Amino acid sequence: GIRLKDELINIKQILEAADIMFIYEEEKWPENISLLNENILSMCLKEAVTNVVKHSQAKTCRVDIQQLWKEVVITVSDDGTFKGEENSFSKGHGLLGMRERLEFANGSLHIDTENGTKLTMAIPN
Ligand SMILES: Nc1ncnc2c1ncn2[C@@H]1O[C@H](COP(=O)(O)OP(=O)(O)OP(=O)(O)O)[C@@H](O)[C@H]1O
Ligand SMILES: [Mg+2]
Repeated sequence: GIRLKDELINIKQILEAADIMFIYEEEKWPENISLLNENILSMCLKEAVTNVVKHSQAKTCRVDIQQLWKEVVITVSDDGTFKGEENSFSKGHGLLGMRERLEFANGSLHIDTENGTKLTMAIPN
């Protein structure tokens, strides 16, 4: 029930309070996304950033939110170190939670944990 523009403000506050530099510049903002898919993305954006704050030990977090072809794509990257096991998608927790909720919406969640942690989340639009 959170607009994505409002969630952006929440994550700026959370990252600043955690002494993590937030890097965001508006580019290709979605011109129309369903209120459902927008709200799913707000929830996933919040969780991606909760994870940065709780686990990463990052000094920087970069967020991109772009309409690309038939998807809205959100990427959240940080320059800390990934703390999870080889398979970090477990029942009852946010990575698998976000992936399952996105996939139900015919979207996707990918993760790269080489240079810190980067989450790419996409949903139809
Ligand atoms: N940005 C990150 N940086 C470092 N480690 C991370 C990051 N995101 C996730 N992890 C690791 O992946 C694990 C699983 O993440 P997940 O969000 O599924 O669970 P959680 O945050 O521990 O619990 P919950 O999401 O239920 O509050 C984390 O416990 C942590 O070890
Ligand atoms: Mg989590």
